Amino acid sequence: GEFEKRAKELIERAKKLNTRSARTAIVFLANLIATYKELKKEGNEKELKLLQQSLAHMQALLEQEE
Amino acid sequence: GEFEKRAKELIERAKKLNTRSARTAIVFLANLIATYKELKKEGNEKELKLLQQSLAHMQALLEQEE
Ligand code: NA
Repeated sequence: GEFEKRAKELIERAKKLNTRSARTAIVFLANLIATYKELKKEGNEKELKLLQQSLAHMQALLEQEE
Repeated sequence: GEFEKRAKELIERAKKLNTRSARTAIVFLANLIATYKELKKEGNEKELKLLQQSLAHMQALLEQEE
């Protein structure tokens, strides 16, 4: 999975805070996975990098939270 | 609006990318507005700050694209 696996690890990790904000991050990260799978089929590497960056920003918001 | 108008500023710039990844940022930006308005009515202010931070990461992710 690579991108998906780190996002799902963030989905799990965030799922244990059970708040409103976090249920907004979970929905978003789920959408990043779905968008990532399509952009990989499309071969759009600039946007794949863009989403990888978004994944590393969400990790630094949900690392400080927990 | 404080949070909302800047989120709308990020929505505006994301729409001028006309990319698949930007429609995920816009969708997510609308969800942040709705979630922000919600807990703002509760006075749950620790989470409003967290959403403010997520908006400022979104602001620094969309800045490379243009
Ligand atoms: Na979203």
